[PDB]
Amino acid sequence: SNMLLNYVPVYVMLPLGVVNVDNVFEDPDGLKEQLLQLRAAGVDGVMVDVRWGIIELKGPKQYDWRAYRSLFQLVQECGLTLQAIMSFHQCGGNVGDIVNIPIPQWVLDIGESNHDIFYTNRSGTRNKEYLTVGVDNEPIFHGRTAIEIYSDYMKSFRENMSDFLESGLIIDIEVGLGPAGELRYPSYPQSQGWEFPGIGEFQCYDKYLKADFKAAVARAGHPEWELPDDAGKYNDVPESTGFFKSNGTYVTEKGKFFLTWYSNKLLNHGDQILDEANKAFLGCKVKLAIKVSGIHWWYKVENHAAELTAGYYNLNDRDGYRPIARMLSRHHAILNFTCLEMRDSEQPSDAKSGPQELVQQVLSGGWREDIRVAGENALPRYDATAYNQIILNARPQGVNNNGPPKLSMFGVTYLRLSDDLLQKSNFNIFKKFVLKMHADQDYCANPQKYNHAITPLKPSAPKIPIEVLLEATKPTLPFPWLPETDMKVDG
Repeated sequence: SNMLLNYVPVYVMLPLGVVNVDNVFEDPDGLKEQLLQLRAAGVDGVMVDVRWGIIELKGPKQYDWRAYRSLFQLVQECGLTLQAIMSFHQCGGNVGDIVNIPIPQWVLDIGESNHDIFYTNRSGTRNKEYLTVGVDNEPIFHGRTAIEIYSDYMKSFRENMSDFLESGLIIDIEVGLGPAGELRYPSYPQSQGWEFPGIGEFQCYDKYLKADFKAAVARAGHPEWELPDDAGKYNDVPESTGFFKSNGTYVTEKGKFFLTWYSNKLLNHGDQILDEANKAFLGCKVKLAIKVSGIHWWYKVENHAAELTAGYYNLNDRDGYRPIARMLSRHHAILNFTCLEMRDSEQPSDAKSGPQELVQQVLSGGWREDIRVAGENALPRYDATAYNQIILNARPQGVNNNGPPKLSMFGVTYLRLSDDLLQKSNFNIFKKFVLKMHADQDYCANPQKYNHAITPLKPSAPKIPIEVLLEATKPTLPFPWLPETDMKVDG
């Protein structure tokens, strides 16, 4: 019985490029300084993207883990733990982007001969940042399927990093399941002209997905059903489209079928890849996790358009997140969310943005399914208002004086370590943030003290059929949220 049980761990994301495109750890001295400053603040750990485009660049199964081993070594020396992301997606590539790392060139070479390995929009544009879920089990990559690539990659990682895993440095494995490493479709690509708060576009037009859907509708008794042709374009508003307008196609039988099939692909995609993750890190003292995208625009209108095109079939009469949480259950994985710092009043009224409500829904759905939920801030913020909102979401019902809190997130990762953050005035408030997150307790080196002891990863539990998974779509009332935290940074 002690306040320490209200302790929520805080991690800081490392900047991009720590390890460059040439697989070189370019600035150990500069990073060490920064890591030590993070120690002065009592930060628990850091998060780093382990880029597939950097590691398996040479060719199939030709991995080079040295640079990352050096990075891990430095982190361990500075006394911090680490969350490793298996990033099977592109980095940068947009005008102005400094850190640009596409997926392996040998995979792109295959893409030149088979354009359908990339997510595709209705106009036929190919998004080269990730491999379409449609080729998860297609053995077209020099004999391997997309999932086998991800599987061998994670297996190589565990073996070559066996020492860091056994010494307790690497404490979390976040499996990237799509663009930006999120489990979703690239519905709002900056490269194709999208601009907030556009509804975005469906990305199921590649030959593979377009064939599965057609077989699906045929089995449903409607062979003639086609992929959406009235959903408009990236920057449209819901009401201007035949698909999302009131009494539009989205509440139609065919529309509902399509949306169900569309969102279903994401559930199977994540479930199958997580199967490989459990096998790869079996026995290791590490937790598994995935990242869910926070599509807060249009959440306040009945059609939830942005979410739908992203692949989250979430409406006011259909929960599109609780099923994801349920799917994570058998893998004992953490649902890592975002938008933890946003307040509705900060978004433009024309965006119908409901980040606060989205967070409350996702988190409640996770706790309802009895899985752990973690999260990050969506955008760089250095003010007390952002921190207090994060702290609120961390322990939505406040702290329990002599016992664990009624509700609490498993941990939060702060967006990007940067010169701005380390700036004295900004770092001063950030430090108050860590203190409150830690419930006024000093940094605690042994997670066991606040009930975060990590045990050997167990095999994933029996597969759960899609019907049982979809039972979670039943709407539920969210847990009650406090209007403001009881533990705010005095600022």
